[PDB]
Amino acid sequence: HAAGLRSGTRYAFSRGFRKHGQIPLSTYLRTYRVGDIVDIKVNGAVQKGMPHKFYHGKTGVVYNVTKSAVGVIVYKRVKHRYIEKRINVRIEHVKPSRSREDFLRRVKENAELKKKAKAEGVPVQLKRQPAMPREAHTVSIADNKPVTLAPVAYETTI
Amino acid sequence: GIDLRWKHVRSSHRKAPKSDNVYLKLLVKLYRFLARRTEAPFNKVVLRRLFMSRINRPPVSLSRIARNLKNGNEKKTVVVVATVTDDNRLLQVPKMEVAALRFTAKARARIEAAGGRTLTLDQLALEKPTGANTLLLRGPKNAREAVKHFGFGPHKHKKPYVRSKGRKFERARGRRRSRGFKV
Amino acid sequence: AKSKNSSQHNQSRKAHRNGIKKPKTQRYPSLKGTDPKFRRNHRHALHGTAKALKEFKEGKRE
Amino acid sequence: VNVPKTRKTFCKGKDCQKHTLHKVTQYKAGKASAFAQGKRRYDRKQSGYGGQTKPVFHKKAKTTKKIVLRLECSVCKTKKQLPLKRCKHFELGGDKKT
Amino acid sequence: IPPKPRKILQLLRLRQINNGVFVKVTKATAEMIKIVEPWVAYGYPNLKSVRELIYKRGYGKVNGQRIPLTDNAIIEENLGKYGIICIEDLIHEIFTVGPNFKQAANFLWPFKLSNPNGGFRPRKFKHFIEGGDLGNREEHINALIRAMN
Amino acid sequence: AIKHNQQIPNNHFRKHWQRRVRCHFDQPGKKVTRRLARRAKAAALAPRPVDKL
RNA sequence: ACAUACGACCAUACCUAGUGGAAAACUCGGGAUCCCGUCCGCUCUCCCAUAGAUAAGCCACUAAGGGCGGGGUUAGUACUCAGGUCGGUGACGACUGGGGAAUCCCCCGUGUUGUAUGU
RNA sequence: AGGUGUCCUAAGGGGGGCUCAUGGAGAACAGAAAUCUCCAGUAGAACAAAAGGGUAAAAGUCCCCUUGAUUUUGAUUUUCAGUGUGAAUACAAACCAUGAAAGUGUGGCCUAUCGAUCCUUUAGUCCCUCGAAAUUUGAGGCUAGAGGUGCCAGAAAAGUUACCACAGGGAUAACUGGCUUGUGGCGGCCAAGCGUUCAUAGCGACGUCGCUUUUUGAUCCUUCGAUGUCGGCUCUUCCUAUCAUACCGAAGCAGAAUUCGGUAAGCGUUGGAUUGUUCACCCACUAAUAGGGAACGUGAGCUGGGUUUAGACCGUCGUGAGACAG
RNA sequence: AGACUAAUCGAACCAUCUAGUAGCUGGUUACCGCCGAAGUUUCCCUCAGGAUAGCAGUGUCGACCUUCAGUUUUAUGAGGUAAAGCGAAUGAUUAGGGACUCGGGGGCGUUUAGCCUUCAUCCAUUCUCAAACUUUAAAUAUGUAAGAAGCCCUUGUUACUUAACUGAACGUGGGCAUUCGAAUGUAUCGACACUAGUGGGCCAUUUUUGGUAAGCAGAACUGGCGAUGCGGGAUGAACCG
RNA sequence: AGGUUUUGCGCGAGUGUUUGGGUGUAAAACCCGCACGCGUAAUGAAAGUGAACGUAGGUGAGAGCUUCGGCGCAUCAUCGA
Ligand SMILES: [Mg+2]
Ligand SMILES: [Mg+2]
Ligand SMILES: [Mg+2]
Ligand SMILES: [Mg+2]
Ligand SMILES: [Mg+2]
Ligand SMILES: [Mg+2]
Ligand SMILES: [Mg+2]
Ligand SMILES: [Mg+2]
Ligand SMILES: [Mg+2]
Ligand SMILES: [Mg+2]
Ligand SMILES: [Mg+2]
Ligand SMILES: [Mg+2]
Ligand SMILES: [Mg+2]
Ligand SMILES: [Mg+2]
Ligand SMILES: [Mg+2]
Ligand SMILES: [Mg+2]
Ligand SMILES: [Mg+2]
Ligand SMILES: [Mg+2]
Ligand SMILES: [Mg+2]
Ligand SMILES: [Mg+2]
Ligand SMILES: [Mg+2]
Ligand SMILES: [Mg+2]
Ligand SMILES: [Mg+2]
Ligand SMILES: [Mg+2]
Ligand SMILES: [Mg+2]
Ligand SMILES: [Mg+2]
Ligand SMILES: [Mg+2]
Ligand SMILES: [Mg+2]
Ligand SMILES: [Mg+2]
Ligand SMILES: [Mg+2]
Ligand SMILES: [Mg+2]
Ligand SMILES: [Mg+2]
Ligand SMILES: [Mg+2]
Ligand SMILES: [Mg+2]
Ligand SMILES: [Mg+2]
Ligand SMILES: [Mg+2]
Ligand SMILES: [Mg+2]
Ligand SMILES: [Mg+2]
Ligand SMILES: [Mg+2]
Ligand SMILES: [Mg+2]
Ligand SMILES: [Mg+2]
Ligand SMILES: [Mg+2]
Ligand SMILES: [Mg+2]
Ligand SMILES: [Mg+2]
Ligand SMILES: [Mg+2]
Ligand SMILES: [Mg+2]
Ligand SMILES: [Mg+2]
Ligand SMILES: [Mg+2]
Ligand SMILES: [Mg+2]
Ligand SMILES: [Mg+2]
Ligand SMILES: [Mg+2]
Ligand SMILES: [Mg+2]
Ligand SMILES: [Mg+2]
Ligand SMILES: [Mg+2]
Ligand SMILES: [Mg+2]
Ligand SMILES: [Mg+2]
Ligand SMILES: [Mg+2]
Ligand SMILES: [Mg+2]
Ligand SMILES: [Mg+2]
Ligand SMILES: [Mg+2]
Ligand SMILES: [Mg+2]
Ligand SMILES: [Mg+2]
Ligand SMILES: [Mg+2]
Ligand SMILES: [Mg+2]
Ligand SMILES: [Mg+2]
Ligand SMILES: [Mg+2]
Ligand SMILES: [Mg+2]
Ligand SMILES: [Mg+2]
Ligand SMILES: [Mg+2]
Ligand SMILES: [Mg+2]
Ligand SMILES: [Mg+2]
Ligand SMILES: [Mg+2]
Ligand SMILES: [Mg+2]
Ligand SMILES: [Mg+2]
Ligand SMILES: [Mg+2]
Ligand SMILES: [Mg+2]
Ligand SMILES: [Mg+2]
Ligand SMILES: [Mg+2]
Repeated sequence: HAAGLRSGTRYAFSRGFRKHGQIPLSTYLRTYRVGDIVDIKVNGAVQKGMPHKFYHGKTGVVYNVTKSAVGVIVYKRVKHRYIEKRINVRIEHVKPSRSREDFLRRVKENAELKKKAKAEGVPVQLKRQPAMPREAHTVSIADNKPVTLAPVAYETTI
Repeated sequence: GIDLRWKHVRSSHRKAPKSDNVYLKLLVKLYRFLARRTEAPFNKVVLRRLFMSRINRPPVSLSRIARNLKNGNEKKTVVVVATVTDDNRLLQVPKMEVAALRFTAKARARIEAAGGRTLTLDQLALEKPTGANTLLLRGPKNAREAVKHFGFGPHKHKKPYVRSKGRKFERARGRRRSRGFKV
Repeated sequence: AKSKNSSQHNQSRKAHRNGIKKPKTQRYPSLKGTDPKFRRNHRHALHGTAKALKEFKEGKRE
Repeated sequence: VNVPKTRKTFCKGKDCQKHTLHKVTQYKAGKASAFAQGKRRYDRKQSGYGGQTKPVFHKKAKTTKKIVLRLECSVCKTKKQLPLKRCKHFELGGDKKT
Repeated sequence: IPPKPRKILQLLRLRQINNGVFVKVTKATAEMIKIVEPWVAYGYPNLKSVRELIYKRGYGKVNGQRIPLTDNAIIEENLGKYGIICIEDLIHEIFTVGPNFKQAANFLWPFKLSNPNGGFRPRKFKHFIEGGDLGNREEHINALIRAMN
Repeated sequence: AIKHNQQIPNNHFRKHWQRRVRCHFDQPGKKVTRRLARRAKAAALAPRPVDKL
C-alpha cells in the first residue's frame, strides 16, 4: 500500500459533472486581506499551489498576501494537541468564507438597534434567543372539519 | 458513583515555607496576621512570596531598583522579598528607601552611603502595615543557567548539555548543512 | 511469532485525558513567512510612526 | 540523456556576475592521492598484524551514477558543477532528433 | 456511557443516579435531553412538585458548598440582586420560569432524590411509551417525583 | 543507554580503577610527620635559617 | 425596448427544424499596391464603405421537438443514529425516540444582468 | 488489480496558428484498409512509462526563439517525533528566456522515480592554518556537488552437526483434549429418469437441508523446570448408524432362497498364511464372522516388531563436512 | 568406535583471569493515606529488546487571567459511504419487435436498387447487476464563526503599492453600553520542571476484510476486562444492574 | 566518581579555608594565603573581531502601588537596536 501526496483524492480533487474546462475569472478578480477568513476548496484543474488533501474543505485565516497566492493559517488536530499549520494556497483554491456573515450582519444590526433604542427611550433585545415552545392558541374547525384516518389493511402490490 | 473527573485535588501552591528558619517563621506569622486582618493585597502577595523557594526569589540589584525608581517612583519605598545585591556597573546610587529580605554587605553600605535607608520586612510591616506608597519588585526569574537548557529540541535554540565548548563538542552533523543537515 | 500489527483503540481517550491543547492566540502574530518586501517596508513605517508619536508629545502636535 | 556542448547560464565569477557562455564537459573523479590524511591513516592502520581493519563494501545496488556537468566560463574560465539525475546512457553534443 | 452523553449529563449536572434538575425548555436544551434520553426520565412539574422539592431537598451552592435552605437569609444573600429574597420567591421563579431562571436553577444544588417508594416499572430502562421509565412522561413525572422525594 | 536530556557520560571507569584508588586518611598524620621533620632540621641548623636565599 | 464593444453568471443560454426581421449597428461584400502570410489573399493581413443582400451570420417567434432548469410524485418509502433480558434456529424483522433520500412518472419554463457608446 | 530504481536538450521554458478518436457521404488506378474534399464529431484522441485526476483558440499538435533543468539563502507542505530523507508549495536577491504586451518560466500537467557519519575526489576566493621566522612544494581547514549503503535512518561475512551444548519459550511446531467440519462418513426433502407394464417394490440425475467427530485438514487455547510418542497381546465397560439371533410389516414375496423396513445393543461376532502394522487380501469354519468410543482406552500391565540418538552398509544428492518424510 | 587418556573426553583434571557476559528464567523483606496507567506513534540486523511521543506521579509558579468545554443551538463550508440508477456515460447482461437495402452469406422468377431467406448493423422497448462504475445522493460524523485584540468617525508613518494619498499594514485623537451581543456548565484555567511504569493485550455492540468455518486471523468508532470487588445470569475476566 | 533537576542553607559579581602552611587539649576544633577552578562575553574551522540611537527602545497584556492623571515587577507575544 502507498501513502503518496494525493492518495485518496479521486473524487475530492476531481471537478464535478459538467464542471470541467474553463475556470471563471471572478476567482482571480477577488481580493483578499490579512485577517480575512477563507474556505479552501481544491480546484483540480490548477496543479500549482495545490494544498494537501487535508486542507480541502477547511476554513482558515489569511496571514500573508502575495502575487498569485495567499498564506492561510489552519489548526490541525494531531494526537492530543492542535498544531498551527501555515499553507501557501493559490487563489483558485481559495474562496471567501460566509462563516462570519451572520455575525458581521448582526453587529451592524445591533449598532442600529442600540442607537434607535437610545433615541426612542425603550431598550430592545440584542442577543439571539433559541427557539421557544409555542404559545397557546385556538384552532377553528369552521370550514376545516377534521378528517378521520384509520390504518389501512394489508395487501400485495406486485 | 458520582462521576467526577477530579477528586481530592490538592492545591498546587505553597501554603508554608519549606525553610526551618525561626526568624522566617516569625515573619510568616506576622504577615499571616496582617493578610488576615487587612484589606491590602500587598500583604497577601508578600505572605505568598515569603513561602517561595530561592529560585522563585531571584536577586534584585541596585541598578534594577534604580531603573524602577524613575518616572515618579523616587519617594516610594522599594519592597523586595529577596536578596538585594550590589552592581558595579552602577557608579552613582540614587537615594532610596528599600525594605528587603536581606541585603549584601556592599548593597547595604552603598544604600546607606547614598543617603538611603535599609529596612527589614518586619520594620516594613511596622511603618507601612498596608503597603502604602510601596513599589514591589521581583528579580529576573528566567535569568538562570538551568533555564537556558529547558525545552531543548529541534529548532528551539536552547543550550545543550555538553562537558566542554569547542569545535569537537556538538557542532557537526545536525548543526550544519555541510554535515548532512542542520538541526 | 505473529502479533498485533497496529491499533488506534485507546488513542482518543489518551488524547482527551488532559484535554486537546489549542495554542492560545495573541494580539500580535509573528511576521514569519510574511512577504519580505512588506516586512522591509513595515519596519520603516513603524520607525516613522514611533518617531512621529514621540514628536507629538515633544511639540509636533499632530 | 543528450546535453549540448555549450550553454549560457549564470556565472558566479567575480567579473561576470552574469549569464555567460560555458563549455560543458563530464566531471571525472580525480585519481586518489596517497598522501591524503585518510589514506595515510588507513595505511598506518593496515600495517602490521590484525588483518583488514576497515569495512569493505560489497552489497552494490546502484546500476547508474549521477552525471555531473563541469561548466567552464568562456570569459574568465571559472568552473561550475551541475549535477543531473541518474541515467544509464549519457552523451554530450549528440545529434538532435527531428 | 458514550462520551457525548457523558458530557451532556455533566453539563446538565446529572452526575449521579437519582439526581434531579430543573431545565427551561428551549431548542438547545431539548436537543441535549433528547440525546441523553437513555439515561434520564423527565417531565413537566406542577406547583406541588416544585414546592416540595425546594422545601425538603433545597440546597444552595454558596461559595462552592452545598448549604441547606433553612433560612431566607441565605436566599437573599445569594440571589437578592435578582429580586429573589425568600424561598417562596425561589419557588415562584422556578415554577414560572422568570427572567432569572438561570440564576435560580444554578443556585439550586442538584436535587439528590431517593429511590421511588413504590419502585419502578417491571423494566425501567425502556422508554415510558414502551412501558419503561425513560424519556418524556410529561405530567406523569409528578407521581415519580412524589415517590422519589 | 541514554534515556533523557543528559550530558553524554564519559566516566573513565572501564578499567579496574578500584585496584589503584588512593585515599588520604593519612593527611593529618603526614602533616604531623612533616612538622616533626621541619622542627628536627631547624634544630640541626641551629642558628642558620632553615632555607637558602 | 433594440444594436454594438467589453463582460458577469456559464445550456432557462445547448442541439435540430421552420417562419419573420422598422431604424441604426453588425454582417456577407469588392480590390491585392503597400505591411503581412499562404500550395491557393481559403484563413491571416492590408486597402474601399462605393455597389448588391438580409440568402447566411445575428435577433425574434414557432415545435403536444431532444436536452437542460425548477417544482410535484416516488415517499415519510429506501436508508440511517440511539434503545430494549424485543421477536426469530437463523437469515433477518418489528417497535420506541430522531433524521430522512434517488429513478421511472407528471407539470411548468427556454435566459438574467453590469459598464460605455449609439438606434 | 497493478506500478517504481528509469526516460527526456526536449518529452524543460515562452509565444502563435491549428483541433483530435471516430462516423456519414463523395473522387482513376485505390479495394476492408494508401491519399484528396465536405459535413457531423464534449474529447469517446493525445499528453514517456502503473492507475486515478486534469486539459480544446490547450496542458493536445505543428511552427519560431531559447536554456527558469541558472545563483543566494531563508519560510512553508506530506510522511512526521511536527527529527532526518525523498518529494512539493508561495515569496524575496539577482540576471536571463520568450510574447507588442499583460504575463509566464526555480525542470518534466499533478500524484512514485531514491541515500547519513567517516573517507576520497572535484568546484569556489587579495579566504584561514602548518603554532621560533620566511619563500616555494605538500598537507590541513571553510562553502557546494559527486563516488553508497535496495536489509533503502545506511554491519565488512559460507556451510554442516544423527557427537552436540547452554539460556529460555507452551509468545512457537510434532502426540491427547478444545472450537470448526471444507474434506471424510452417514441421513433427509424433490424426483427428470430406470425399473417389460409402473416415478415413489426397489433404485435414482440436477438441486437442496442436515447430522457425526471412528478420516484428513484449518486454528494454536492447555502442556516444552516432560501428561512416556505406533502396533499387538490382555481386560472391562459403553454407543448404535443391527452382521447374526427374538417378534413384527412390505415386495417385481406360489414354495424355497432372498430383499426392504419397524421395535430392538439382551446375547454373540472365530481359527490361520503374508505384512511391525493400522488398513488390506486370501484359506477355512460359523447363526454371524457389524461398525465404533473410553487421553487416536490400556508401556510403574507386558513386548519392542515400527518410528528410532550414538556403530555400520548401499543408492541418489553434495567439492566437503554431511543430507534423504529411501 | 570420536574410542581411550584415574567412574571425567567431539578436547582430561587443578587453580586463576572471574563476582566473565546474558535483550533470558527465578526471587526481591513493615503499615496506612492520596493519585493512578500501558500494550499505541516514529526509528532501530527492530520482531522475547531499546530510544521517541503518548498515557502517570510529584513539585511548583502565574492575575486562577473571567476564561475554558469529547455538549446543544444558530449561520456558513467540505465529503461520495448507505441508498438509488442503468428506456444516463463505462463495463456486464435476458428477450422479442420495427424497418432499413442491402451490410455479409445463401437462393428463386441476369447489372433485374427484380422477388425471397439467414445473420449482422441501426432504432424504441425489455429482464437483471458493479470493491477497484456513475448522472443523483442521505443518516452519523467533520472545518469555521457567534465582539472590547469589536464597531463607527477623523487623520499620522513608510524605503512597499498606485498615475495619484491610493491602497496595504501599524497607529494617534474622539465616540459606543437605557443591553459585552445564543444555550448549558465551569465538580478547575494556563505554563514550567523532573521522572516512573508501559510499548505481548484480550472481549463486546455497530461497520466490516480474508476464510466453508472456528472459542480463527485482521481493521474503524465507542465501551469494557486486564487493574474490579458487590447483586443477578446455578456455575463465569468481559453479559445485565 | 561524574552529570542533571528540584528542596534547605551561606555569601553574592563574586564564590570555594582543609594541595599546602600555622596551630592544637593532636586523625577533632581553630586560623592563613599565593595560585587555581567555576562565574563575570560571545562568536568563528581559524586568522581574528568582540556587545547602549533611546531615561537600556516601541506596542499589547500584566500583580502591586497611585497624587487616581498613570507608574508599571515577573513573565508572555510582538516590532526594533
Ligand atoms: Mg462514595
Ligand atoms: Mg521547522
Ligand atoms: Mg566533501
Ligand atoms: Mg562530507
Ligand atoms: Mg515474533
Ligand atoms: Mg506489539
Ligand atoms: Mg497531567
Ligand atoms: Mg588532492
Ligand atoms: Mg606486514
Ligand atoms: Mg414496601
Ligand atoms: Mg423493576
Ligand atoms: Mg573484571
Ligand atoms: Mg502488489
Ligand atoms: Mg510537457
Ligand atoms: Mg517546449
Ligand atoms: Mg510550449
Ligand atoms: Mg498556445
Ligand atoms: Mg478525461
Ligand atoms: Mg532573443
Ligand atoms: Mg520533509
Ligand atoms: Mg512539479
Ligand atoms: Mg520570477
Ligand atoms: Mg551522497
Ligand atoms: Mg565509504
Ligand atoms: Mg577533505
Ligand atoms: Mg607557519
Ligand atoms: Mg562511498
Ligand atoms: Mg530501515
Ligand atoms: Mg499457546
Ligand atoms: Mg461435514
Ligand atoms: Mg425413497
Ligand atoms: Mg478434527
Ligand atoms: Mg496445539
Ligand atoms: Mg511439552
Ligand atoms: Mg508439568
Ligand atoms: Mg502418567
Ligand atoms: Mg496380532
Ligand atoms: Mg435404531
Ligand atoms: Mg433387521
Ligand atoms: Mg450388554
Ligand atoms: Mg478421537
Ligand atoms: Mg492411546
Ligand atoms: Mg498405564
Ligand atoms: Mg513402561
Ligand atoms: Mg502402546
Ligand atoms: Mg528395533
Ligand atoms: Mg543409527
Ligand atoms: Mg534410513
Ligand atoms: Mg561417527
Ligand atoms: Mg584423576
Ligand atoms: Mg574413563
Ligand atoms: Mg584440551
Ligand atoms: Mg576448574
Ligand atoms: Mg482514583
Ligand atoms: Mg542497520
Ligand atoms: Mg517472558
Ligand atoms: Mg460512489
Ligand atoms: Mg471512496
Ligand atoms: Mg450500494
Ligand atoms: Mg449501464
Ligand atoms: Mg452499458
Ligand atoms: Mg461503491
Ligand atoms: Mg451533508
Ligand atoms: Mg456544519
Ligand atoms: Mg516514558
Ligand atoms: Mg518497539
Ligand atoms: Mg519508553
Ligand atoms: Mg499477544
Ligand atoms: Mg480477532
Ligand atoms: Mg491469537
Ligand atoms: Mg498484565
Ligand atoms: Mg467492573
Ligand atoms: Mg455476581
Ligand atoms: Mg470462557
Ligand atoms: Mg552526585
Ligand atoms: Mg577566583
Ligand atoms: Mg576565541
Ligand atoms: Mg490593576
